[PDB]
Amino acid sequence: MKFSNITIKNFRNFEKVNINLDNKNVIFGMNDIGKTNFLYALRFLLDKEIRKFGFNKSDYHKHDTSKKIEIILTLDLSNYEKDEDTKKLISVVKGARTSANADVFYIALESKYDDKELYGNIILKWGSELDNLIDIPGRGNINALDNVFKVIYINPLVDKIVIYLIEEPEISLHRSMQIALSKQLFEQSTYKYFFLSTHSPELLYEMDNTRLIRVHSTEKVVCSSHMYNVEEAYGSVKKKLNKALSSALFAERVLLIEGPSEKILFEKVLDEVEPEYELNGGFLLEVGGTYFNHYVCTLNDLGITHIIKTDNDLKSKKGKKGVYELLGLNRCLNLLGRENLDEITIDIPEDIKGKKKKERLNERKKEIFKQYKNEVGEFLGERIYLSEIDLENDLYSAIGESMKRIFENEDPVHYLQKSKLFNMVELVNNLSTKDCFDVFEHEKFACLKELVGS
Amino acid sequence: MKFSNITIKNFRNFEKVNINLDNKNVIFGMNDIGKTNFLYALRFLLDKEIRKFGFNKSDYHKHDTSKKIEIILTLDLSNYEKDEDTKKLISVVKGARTSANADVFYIALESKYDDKELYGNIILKWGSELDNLIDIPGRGNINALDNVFKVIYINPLVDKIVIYLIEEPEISLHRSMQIALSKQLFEQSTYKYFFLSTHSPELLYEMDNTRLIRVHSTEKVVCSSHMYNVEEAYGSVKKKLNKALSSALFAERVLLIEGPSEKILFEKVLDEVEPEYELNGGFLLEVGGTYFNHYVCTLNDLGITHIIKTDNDLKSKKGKKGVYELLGLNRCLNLLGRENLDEITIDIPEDIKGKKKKERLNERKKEIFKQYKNEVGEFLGERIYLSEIDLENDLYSAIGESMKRIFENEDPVHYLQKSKLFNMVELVNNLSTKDCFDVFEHEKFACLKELVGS
Amino acid sequence: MKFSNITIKNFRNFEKVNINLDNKNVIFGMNDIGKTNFLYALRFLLDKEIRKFGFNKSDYHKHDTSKKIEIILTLDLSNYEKDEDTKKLISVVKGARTSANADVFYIALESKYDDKELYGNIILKWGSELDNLIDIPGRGNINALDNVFKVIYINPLVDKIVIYLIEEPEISLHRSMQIALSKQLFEQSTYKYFFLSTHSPELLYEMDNTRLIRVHSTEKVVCSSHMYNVEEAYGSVKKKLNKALSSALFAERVLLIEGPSEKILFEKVLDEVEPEYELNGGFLLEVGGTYFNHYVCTLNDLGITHIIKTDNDLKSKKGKKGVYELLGLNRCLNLLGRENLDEITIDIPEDIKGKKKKERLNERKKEIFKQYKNEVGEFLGERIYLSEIDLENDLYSAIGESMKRIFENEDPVHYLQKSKLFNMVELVNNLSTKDCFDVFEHEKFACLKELVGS
Amino acid sequence: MKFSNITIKNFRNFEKVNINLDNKNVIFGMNDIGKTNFLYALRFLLDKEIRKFGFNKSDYHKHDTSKKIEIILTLDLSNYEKDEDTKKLISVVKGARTSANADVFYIALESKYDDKELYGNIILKWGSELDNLIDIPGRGNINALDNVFKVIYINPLVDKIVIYLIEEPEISLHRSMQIALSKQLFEQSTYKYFFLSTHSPELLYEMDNTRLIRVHSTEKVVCSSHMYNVEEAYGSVKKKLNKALSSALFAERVLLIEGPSEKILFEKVLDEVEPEYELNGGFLLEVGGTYFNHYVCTLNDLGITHIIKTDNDLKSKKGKKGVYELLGLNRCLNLLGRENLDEITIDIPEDIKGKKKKERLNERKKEIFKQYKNEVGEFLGERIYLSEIDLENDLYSAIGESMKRIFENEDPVHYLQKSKLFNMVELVNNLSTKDCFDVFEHEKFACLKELVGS
Repeated sequence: MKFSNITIKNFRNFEKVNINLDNKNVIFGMNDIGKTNFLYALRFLLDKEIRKFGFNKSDYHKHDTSKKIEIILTLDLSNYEKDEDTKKLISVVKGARTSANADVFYIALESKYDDKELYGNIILKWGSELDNLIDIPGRGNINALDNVFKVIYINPLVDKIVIYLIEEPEISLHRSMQIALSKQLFEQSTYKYFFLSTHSPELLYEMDNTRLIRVHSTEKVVCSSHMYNVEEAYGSVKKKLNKALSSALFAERVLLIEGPSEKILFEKVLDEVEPEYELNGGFLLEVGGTYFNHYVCTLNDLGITHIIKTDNDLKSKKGKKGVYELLGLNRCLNLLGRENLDEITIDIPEDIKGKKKKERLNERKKEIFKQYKNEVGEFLGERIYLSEIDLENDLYSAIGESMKRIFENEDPVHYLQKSKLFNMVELVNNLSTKDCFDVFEHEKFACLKELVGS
Repeated sequence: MKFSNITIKNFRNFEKVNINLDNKNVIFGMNDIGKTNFLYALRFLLDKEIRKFGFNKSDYHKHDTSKKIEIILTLDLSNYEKDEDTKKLISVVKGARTSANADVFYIALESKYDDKELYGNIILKWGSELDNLIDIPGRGNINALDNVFKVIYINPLVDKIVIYLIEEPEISLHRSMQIALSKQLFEQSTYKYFFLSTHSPELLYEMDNTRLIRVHSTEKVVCSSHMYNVEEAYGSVKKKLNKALSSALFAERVLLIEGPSEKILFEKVLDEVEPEYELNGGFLLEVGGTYFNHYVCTLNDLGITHIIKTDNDLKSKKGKKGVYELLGLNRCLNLLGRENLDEITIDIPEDIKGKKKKERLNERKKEIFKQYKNEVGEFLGERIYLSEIDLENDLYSAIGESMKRIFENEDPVHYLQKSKLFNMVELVNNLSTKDCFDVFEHEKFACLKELVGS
Repeated sequence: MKFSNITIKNFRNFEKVNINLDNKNVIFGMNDIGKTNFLYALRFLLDKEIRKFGFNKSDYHKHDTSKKIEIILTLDLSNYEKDEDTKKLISVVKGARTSANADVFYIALESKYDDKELYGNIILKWGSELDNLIDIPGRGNINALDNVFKVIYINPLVDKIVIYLIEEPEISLHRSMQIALSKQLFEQSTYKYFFLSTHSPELLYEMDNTRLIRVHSTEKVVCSSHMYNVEEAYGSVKKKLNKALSSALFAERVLLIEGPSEKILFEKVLDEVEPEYELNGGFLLEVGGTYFNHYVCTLNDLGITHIIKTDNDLKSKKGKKGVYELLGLNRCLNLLGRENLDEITIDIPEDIKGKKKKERLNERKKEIFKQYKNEVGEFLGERIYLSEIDLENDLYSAIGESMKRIFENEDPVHYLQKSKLFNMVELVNNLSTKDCFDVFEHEKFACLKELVGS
Repeated sequence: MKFSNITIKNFRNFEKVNINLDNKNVIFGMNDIGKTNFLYALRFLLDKEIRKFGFNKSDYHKHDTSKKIEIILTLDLSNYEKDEDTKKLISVVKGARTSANADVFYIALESKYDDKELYGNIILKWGSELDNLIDIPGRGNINALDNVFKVIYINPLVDKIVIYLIEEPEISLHRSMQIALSKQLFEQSTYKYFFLSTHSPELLYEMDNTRLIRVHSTEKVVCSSHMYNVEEAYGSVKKKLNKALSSALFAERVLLIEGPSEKILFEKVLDEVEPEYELNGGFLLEVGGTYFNHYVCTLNDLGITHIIKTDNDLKSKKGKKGVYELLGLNRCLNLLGRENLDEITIDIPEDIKGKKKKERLNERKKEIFKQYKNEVGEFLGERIYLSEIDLENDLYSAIGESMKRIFENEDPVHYLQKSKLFNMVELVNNLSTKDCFDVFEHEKFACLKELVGS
């Protein structure tokens, strides 16, 4: 009914590897040698045209031909009654099922080297316990395992359960057709069990209810796995979420921002300081009007460094007047595992408006920041950075001398707020190298120093 | 010194094709046969390891084995004294240069079929005029053309000028390394002459001073070419321009927007109306705070349908108070080839502020719109759409009944203005199929009827 | 210890074939396809690098994919205590040996088709009886049969018993190398079990103690076998016998003569009548001073037509004077399975000599011939022809009119008798087409009419 | 009209090789590398599909890439008016014929290395003199030479003049079909120009009017050639002449005998002395009733050692009585280039007959031998051996002690004469090793010590 785990011992570059699985699996990384071995590992266990030729000297670990090779596959058998496929793996097998309440099933493969003839044999056994495993009946060249499974292999560079193995279906396909392939794989019910390997981010636009395996750049002994499943909510904005995350899954360091105003400034600063930041990992990700939980959990389970920078903000509850909600603190606290805060009510006379209103709100926000220093201390530990009022004010504290030479006028922080995009473009046009060097080193913009590396 | 043109007559699927070129050339599209044929055609003229083997029956047009196969290459010879490479193509050639003031040079290739032996000979001829072409001297198996050029071929599926040919350098490369390859090709001087074929948009992140050739989906007889050159005024925003345009170059129809507020709404509307829009062409492009000339010229020269929807706007000139400029109207006139309009000065008493100020500005904008009916009528012809105030007011005229059931409050158009992102997310969460179909059919949103198709 | 028989049922072009064998076997004939299939038949039974791949549609009979394929090999197990290899085939097997006093052993191979998967399975079984055959134990990919035998394949165009299979070892070898190879195979003890296929007669110059298999030109249903073993009496003339018979084994019709005088005449007559007699089978073989048993038995066991023509002769027993022995008559009788006749004593006065003695001997020979008409008539039935005196007399009775025009003189038969080679050369020089046609039709030379054809 | 010679310089293993030729040529020997190179040498000069690819480092001599490669072919042009092929080679070429009375034509090929590009160019040049050679006109990829000749290559291991090149047509052919191929090659007029390479003696069963080329076992610098053309006076013994020389052409040491009586003795003697006499060359050849000139000239031109042993003999002239001729002495004098001797007349009374007649003739032969000692002295220099009476008498002088222990009786030399074959086969049976060692060393049998080697 469902795959559960796979254990590989002493096979090529695998020393002792334990990987969790599910019905739909997607593997990626920067190894390109372990990815092509993870599929031969599965083919030597469930395929016939490749098991006839036994192991050779190279197929072991680093040419130490005195150790065993074990491969074990674990399957969960719970729907004893309503499952259509559980009957087939309970009718062909009739003696390894000691009890009618086993709920687990195993398949194993062992190999021991024969020095005299330069040949390594393959022996297959299954059972329902780790201690009592019995051999597969079968006469001639056909085992009893081949009567249950059928394996199909797809590679463009050249009444049974069907298992698909696709390798790199993007060699000579246009960008449009990759989306069609993704839709077919992840939506229609033609495919149920498969494993997939890819280097392009256009195959993962409709990913849902699957498992993701990431391979680190180091020795193959490390592989990480996570279960991806979107919620019932966040269902009206699924396309944007997947389009944002599909490219960040291929990185090593990712920074989360709010809007396109910060993208221009950060791109200019990085270009002036060091231009080769996207070659050595690195990425900039836009979140928008959504909480950070979905990105953070997915990135943390796969060992991806994550950096978050945000600003304090206030919203007015609909209907009621004079009552405000703390959104910036709530979004940062919801990630550490805590509860929302009570609303704060503030009073402003009707006559006061404009900059007088803005300064009152800024003073209130500064007081709120003053009250919760201990929380900010714990926020900064887990790569969460919070500003006092906004980004523009922190910018004014680093390049303020050069701010009053382009806009002239007065109070340039107020001048930017009128139009965020055009005036930021004007500001970035008229900036020297010294200004970017000064921005890159100030404390309030420390987050960038963690994107480039230690 | 510089390539200028290439003419192909009766070679495979080419009937009569005339393509402009330059030193750096990039070819792309959806017709995969035509690109391979183009690069083979370029090899029967400058490489000896492929010209030994003459033409066969298939190498002609649709097996009409009675027509000539002619290929002519055109080169411009202007730097008669300063170029270090013109001397080489004036030293080896000594008779075709009738006058020391030619400024143009040709290379030609002709072939006629020999029925008796089933073979097609290849005859080579250069000259400096189209009427007087002489034969190339050479004894044995080596021509005089091979003493000037050397051709190098790269394909991962396997004292002289050097010409590089690259075919699909992304078959098994990670995402990071494609950027490094793009940098090396487009910045360093190791490569000076090359032709490239690609399907991935990450190779075109540093493109500058090149020619782009697009191949349509129809018969190969159609191919379009354009010269890409970024100005010195749009510097420091180059890295974002290229990342925006590199994906749009692979489409057949593109819509231009302003910010991320419109992306969410349009994605939801399209998802409810018809979910397969990015497969049959289709793309959404973000512009930001920049004029539309750079995108529009590039997209028009290559035969890509372009759609523009923008809103009216005003700005306050720095320093002077009470004077405003017409940015939205101006940005739609530079594209038609006209001059900027004169500033408009308006007066508002100091006491009046807030919503009363906003209604005064809206009345002024409506009055401005009331005087330029002919301009808007001419704008709409070239696929440019203008709204009276902004997108939200246009939205209120179609789904107004459902606006006052989520936010409640009053005058929800003002409510959205407080926070563009969060409130639009809340709006899109609470919407039904009927609401989206009502947006898709209204007149004031006619733009979406051209991105879907005809 | 010794192979005994092999039975093939429904394999390619074999319908029901039963072939006797021995330790050393040599296969030849005109049908190359059958000689190639006869070795795959053994490889599918004793080799594992070819048995992994099961049967296909073609490997059956004429695409009737509903019949069994049975292959049985029979081995004789008698040297229970003296043989050093009977132990290895009595220790590995421990349950199929029902009694310790059994002589024969069997190895069988069966296959039944599986229509659903398009694959035929191979099942192996031995036993010491034809009614009770058990399955061979083995786990994984290794049977118990592979622990006893090892098969080696040799083809220039590319503690266990060893079986060699040699195919066409004369592709690019010189003549002396062929003779050396023949010596190595048939003399030294390095090779003990092998099967050999050949098209050249130089490998068979010292064949001794072997089994010869001949393949007819018709359907494979016919194959003939004979055990070749030379006697100890014919040990001083072994080389000449083998060199004479090694070329005749590749024919379909063979004629036996006495010496080189009977070769020139027959070659001239055949050349004048029809010059294509060696393409369509045919051969002339010289015997000399031996008996005909050795050639006749070997040729008759392999289905080769044999023709014998001889002349009556008398020779004197050493020591005793006046006593003569019947040689030709006894040599013809020894082939039908009878006993030698008694000596005949004749008296001649000392004075009588010269031609008178010759005419007396001729009269005596004529009387001896007249005594045995029934014996001559029984000789003629089994392709044995006997002349009254000699070939010269029959040639005279055929062409005397032309014989008395070259030698002139008188009694030309005597003139031939003085010197045989030179006078026969002179005679054959001066002959016409009419004379040769006259020789070919006379009754006394009927033997030639049987060599050419029916 | 006729090929005449070929000169190869500095090509592979050829240093300076000069070979004569004709229309039909057959090449053989032991050096299997030179035989292939001799046929690639004729394809770089006349074949288009192999000359496109230039020389490499290996195609030179022992990797010394600073010397020229020249190939010249010589063709005789005499039938200026009657030949239907001389017109073609005088019409296509129209400027190299300085005079209409040249009678000789040349074709040449030169090549000089180009170190920079690692390539060797091929330049072609014909002419009717060795001093004035002009270049061959032609534009593109087709020369003027390709309009006259066409080349065909045959190898089973895979209005123009046609040249065939056959390589080893005996790989998988039956013995009967080789004769069929020989008849077509050497009789019918379909083939006129060809070269042939072979290892089997059955292809040369009808050779007439050809050239034979033999390659020695040493370095390729040695190659011998001869013209084979049978006379019209040997036309009735042709089918037998070529069935004995064909096998001898593959040897290095050949001995000539008269009949099978000597074969029986010599085979046993050699078997007892040393059995591996046929691996290291060596062969016995029967001549019969013909002169030795035809064999001796053919074997001498090809550098084959020849040994001749003959016995004295007398014959009676037809018609006349009492007059005798000296056949044996004349057959040895004819080969040294002399004239036949006069007849000798001897008288014998009618009464004397039988053994007395034989002893009178033996005394006469002994006197004749005594007369001509000087001639025998010169005969023995050129490997011609003569005996006084016969082989039997010389045998009696070496093993006489053992002669009178098998036949007993008396005068065993007379006893053998009555029936040579049946008594020699009995003598050979009853002979010990010491008896055979005593024939191999005696002076009268010095011929056997030169066959085995020095």
